[PDB]
Amino acid sequence: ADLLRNIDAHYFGYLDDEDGRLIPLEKLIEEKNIERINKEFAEK
Amino acid sequence: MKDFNQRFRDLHKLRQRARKENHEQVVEEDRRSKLPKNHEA
Amino acid sequence: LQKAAFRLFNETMKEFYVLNVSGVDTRRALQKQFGDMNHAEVYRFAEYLHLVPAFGEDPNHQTSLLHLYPHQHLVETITLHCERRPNQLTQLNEKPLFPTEKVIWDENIIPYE
Amino acid sequence: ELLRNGRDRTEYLLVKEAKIIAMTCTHAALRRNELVKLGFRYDNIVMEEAAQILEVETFIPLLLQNPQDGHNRLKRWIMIGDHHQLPPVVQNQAFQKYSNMEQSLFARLVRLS
Amino acid sequence: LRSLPVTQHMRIWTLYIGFLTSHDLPETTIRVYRRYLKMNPKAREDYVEYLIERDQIDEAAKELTTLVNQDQNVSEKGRTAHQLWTQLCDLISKNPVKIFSLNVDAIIRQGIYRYTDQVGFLWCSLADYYIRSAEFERARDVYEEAIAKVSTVRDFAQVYDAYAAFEEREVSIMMQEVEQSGDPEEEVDLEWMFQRYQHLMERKNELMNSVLLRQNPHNVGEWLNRVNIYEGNYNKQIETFKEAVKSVNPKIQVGKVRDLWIGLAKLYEDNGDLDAARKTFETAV
Amino acid sequence: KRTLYVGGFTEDVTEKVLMAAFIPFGDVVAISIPMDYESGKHRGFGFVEFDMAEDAAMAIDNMNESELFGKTIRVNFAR
Repeated sequence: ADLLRNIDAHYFGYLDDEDGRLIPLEKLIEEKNIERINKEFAEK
Repeated sequence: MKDFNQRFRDLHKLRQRARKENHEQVVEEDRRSKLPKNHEA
Repeated sequence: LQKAAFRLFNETMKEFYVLNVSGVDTRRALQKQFGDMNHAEVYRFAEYLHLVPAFGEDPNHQTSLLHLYPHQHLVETITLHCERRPNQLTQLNEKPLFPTEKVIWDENIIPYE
Repeated sequence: ELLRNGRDRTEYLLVKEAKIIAMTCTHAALRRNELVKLGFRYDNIVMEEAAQILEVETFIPLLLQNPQDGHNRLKRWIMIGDHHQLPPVVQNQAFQKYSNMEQSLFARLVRLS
Repeated sequence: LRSLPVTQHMRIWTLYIGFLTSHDLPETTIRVYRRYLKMNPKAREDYVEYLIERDQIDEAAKELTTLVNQDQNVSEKGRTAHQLWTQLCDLISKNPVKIFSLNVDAIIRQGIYRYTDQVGFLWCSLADYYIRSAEFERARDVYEEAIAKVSTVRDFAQVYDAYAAFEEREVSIMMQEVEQSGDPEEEVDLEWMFQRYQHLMERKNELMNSVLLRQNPHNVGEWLNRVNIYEGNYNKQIETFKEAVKSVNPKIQVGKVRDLWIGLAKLYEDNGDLDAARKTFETAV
Repeated sequence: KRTLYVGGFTEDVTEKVLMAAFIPFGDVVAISIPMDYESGKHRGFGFVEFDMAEDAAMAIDNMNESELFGKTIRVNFAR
């Protein structure tokens, strides 16, 4: 096809992890999910 | 101050007049645009 | 500047204060407005701009100030002070980067060699 | 093994594998747009022969990477050279002598003490 | 993705994006989506729809420009470039405080050069962009330029109606400010607004007629309306005759130029400037 | 649906190699590779029959275009 000439080191994510500022934001959403599943499981 | 309110009332009236008059000029153009270029000949 | 023309100059600057700024700040628009204004009134407007010494009340001092700053001198200074600057980046981005024959050879402009 | 096109293998090498990248100041000017697009990142400039590089071509290597924030990420700039040896070879007489384009950035910073 | 063949990644991406877009993770999702679009560029329309829903307006605009620069005959959602570009101005011009990366004004004027059906709308779109930005003096400049560059009555009627309504809004706000404040210098700023507003109404006849004199300035009838519009401004009547009688070409004239020459001479003659009246008869011949 | 057409494998791929490649997505009970009698080699294609159509769907969706020996093997519905 013609996607193969467009796949590169960016596609595999070699060039997208020097920043790292995502992790604190992800942590915030992650803990609310943990409480949310705990609350849904609390009535089961 | 009521002076300003009286003046502002006339300007809005005048704006509304101009609102209508513009539409008269637009509809006129449509016939002229519809009318062919040869019409003058 | 238009707000001040509405207070202070009013009858003499009726076009300046009543138009939009782009109708008012071009070099032609400033030269038209202040070229047609009375000389003592252009000076007062320059005096408001802090371009010229205070005109005061003594008619003799006044005459020296009007003589020291003549009409066309005020209009040019007011124009230079008030006119819209060109944004050089817009003119810069309009140019090509490659030189053409008119730029590679520019004989009367290149005694530089 | 994942990147099988020959081009991508060099782009991975250029941006991730290499720690010391060596490039003439001429070539750094050509490749800038590519390097910025590739997300090329570098923390230290070392320059040698810095007194022979033009002021312009010395500056461009500072900006072969995007700023990651409101500020740059370059940590070291080492200039090695000798201003008592010859300047960059600007060859128009006026642009050499009048506009002082014969001054390299190394020589300029030395004159700044 | 690294582990599986690239041809199996569609079975992964539909989960990876589906997981991410279920959460309020815009900064992460952006970086993942722009990776995904290297392998599946068709999904860029859905990426835009995601960005709008997450209020990533500045990124939604950039991706819309990529869809417009990809000049498809039709997109993967059935939208042509003339539809996708219309979205770009609706998204841009209504969001001035947020659209910070694109040169908004350079887009909208470049539309007007290209979308001649709706020039009267786009001038309001460009002016309204500045009004939402509270740059009221740039808003005036766009309207006052538009009135000078619009070239049909149909398009002028929109712009002038909008500009008059815009002026009335500012006067209404400012008038209430004085009615609450009572400050004497604020009232001077109010009366200044009234001179501005009243002057724009006074220009209505002149500006309307000027538009017709850019459709076909061989229309000597509209130069005679132009003269009458300055009725009582003896100088500008003469000035616009001297414009009129040089601008018209007789060969395709509507009406005829002899009405101007005799009319101008009559105007001088009526005012007793008989030497100028004669002079205009001389130049007429 | 339960019968797959298999295509695109290299000359190294024997029937057990496909058996090792296809039982990843369900029970495979036979594979057949028609051999070209003129060349003495296979034509690069083979059939797979599954006991379940769901398994065959998890075997098309996850073997079609999968890489075997570095070549993209094609797996598809026999028409």
